[PDB]
Amino acid sequence: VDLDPSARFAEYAHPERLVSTEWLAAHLGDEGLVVVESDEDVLLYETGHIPGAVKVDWHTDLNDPVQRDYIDGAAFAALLGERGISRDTTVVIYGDKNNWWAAYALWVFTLFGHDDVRLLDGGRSKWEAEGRAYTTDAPTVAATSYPVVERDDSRIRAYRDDVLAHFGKPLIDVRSPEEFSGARTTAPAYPEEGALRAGHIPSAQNVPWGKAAAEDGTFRTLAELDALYRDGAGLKDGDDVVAYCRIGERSSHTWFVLQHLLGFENVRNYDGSWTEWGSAVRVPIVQGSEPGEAPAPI
Amino acid sequence: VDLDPSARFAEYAHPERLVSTEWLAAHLGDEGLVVVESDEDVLLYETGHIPGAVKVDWHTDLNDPVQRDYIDGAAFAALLGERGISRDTTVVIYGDKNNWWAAYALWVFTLFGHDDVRLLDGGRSKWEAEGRAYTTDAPTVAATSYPVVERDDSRIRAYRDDVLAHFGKPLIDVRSPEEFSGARTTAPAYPEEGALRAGHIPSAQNVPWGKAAAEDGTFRTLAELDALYRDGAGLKDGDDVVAYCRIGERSSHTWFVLQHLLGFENVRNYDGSWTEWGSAVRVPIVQGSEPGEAPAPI
Repeated sequence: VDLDPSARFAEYAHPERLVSTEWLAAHLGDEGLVVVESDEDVLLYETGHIPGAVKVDWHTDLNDPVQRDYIDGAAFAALLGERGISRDTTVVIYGDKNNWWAAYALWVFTLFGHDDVRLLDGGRSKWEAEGRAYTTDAPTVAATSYPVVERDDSRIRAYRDDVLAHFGKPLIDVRSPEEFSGARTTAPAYPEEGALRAGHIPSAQNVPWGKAAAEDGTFRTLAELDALYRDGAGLKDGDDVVAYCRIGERSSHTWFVLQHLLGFENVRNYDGSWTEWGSAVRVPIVQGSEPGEAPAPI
Repeated sequence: VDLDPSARFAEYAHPERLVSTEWLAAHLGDEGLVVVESDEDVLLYETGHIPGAVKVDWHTDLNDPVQRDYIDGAAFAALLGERGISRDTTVVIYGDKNNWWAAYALWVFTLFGHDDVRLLDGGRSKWEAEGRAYTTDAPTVAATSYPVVERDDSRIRAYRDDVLAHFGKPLIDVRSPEEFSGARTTAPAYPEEGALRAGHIPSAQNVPWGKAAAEDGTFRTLAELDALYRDGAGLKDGDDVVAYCRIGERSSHTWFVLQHLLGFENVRNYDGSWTEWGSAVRVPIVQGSEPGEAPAPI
């Protein structure tokens, strides 16, 4: 299944990671293509979704049911086969909130080493605004076989003890400035994603995740994104960059911007994020909207 | 300042760690004695407190104001000097909820290597029930000098990574059975001490902390405590025992039972507790009222 030649994506480091609404519309039904809805609000799928599209539910499908971790490769294989996805399938993911969760799903696929995963620029917003068709029909899929591969946390995921040893290397905190400063422990809309303590990781640069998206829901031009991350947050070629929100689901979008649109080679998602960090014992915290000086590597 | 010869304390491993209401009443005003109120409800002090008694407020006095850790030895020295406590002072601590917080304060003193700290058996309850006098007078204290010593976390405190390496060695979870089982993430009365996930550390034995206390607020007889911890939770001589609640403040009472009343030589408080554990990434959790099989040391 082919690539989108849109001049807009061509400036980006990995244009192959993006498809337009017009490309996907032209490609609906193609053999080798499966469309996945990945929404923060999992109930949107049933309101209307892109024809042939399947749903991944972050509450039930992507997380261990009891323990705080992503599923293993057996459960991932059963998830993807049930949805007619094979190892070689081109997967295009779109969803609500400007592909916030679409990016998170893309990130989980990458842990499992699925190569051809792509975001539908503008997600549900831009499909809806261009008046393209939804269906409420439960799509009908022939089950396939998907290989059982071991999950790879090496390249794109950061644990707590990795972030403690990271000081002197750049940190992006993608949370509202009020959470950044420690004025709130969490966003108003998410009381259940609070922590004991308030502030940010010392030396973290506040880049709320929404700034990487235009009003239409598409990713900003490379130049605008260069302004934000290179000039604004002080990232340069070779930097080992860790991004964090409250939960890893919410820091996946920025991960995707840094790794696939700006082409930073070493980009890790700290999924523990503030829900872990603000409840952990004897981990560095500062308050105020100043990044802060980093302490000694722990 | 002398020891309480009460026959009741004499069976305990460290009788010197306990004083009765009748002993303290006989000893009020003695040079070398300072009484400390340590309450979960810090406002009780102002309702009426033991004459000459000072207050330690766990919200403001014992914790770093921003970061999740206990104060350092400079702030501890200033706390104790301000209250007329010198290195050689006998400190007797009492408070509400059957000395729940009194034990927590005793635990913080021990981190700072203060030797003669003692609990008033029965705390505020038993002082009140025997109709002994309170005052609402802000007591008046000559400031003393207290040495600056480095805080010792080696002997009585456990961090997360210590508990991950602890499997195959005994764990006491002192939380309500409903939190133990994962039916609730927290106790009804403490919504702000929840976690993302619910259950207990696999192989942990549920011994709610209240069972070590009689209805009067005194510690149970050694035999009753032997029933609970030795027979019930399967502790034997030489065991490295870690106890945990939601926060370390609440697991200090049990620590004090295991270390000073039963005389277990190696007893650590995991202060991170469930607020840390139930929000940490990729740490073992089980549900149900069965302890569970331990996994491999992490």
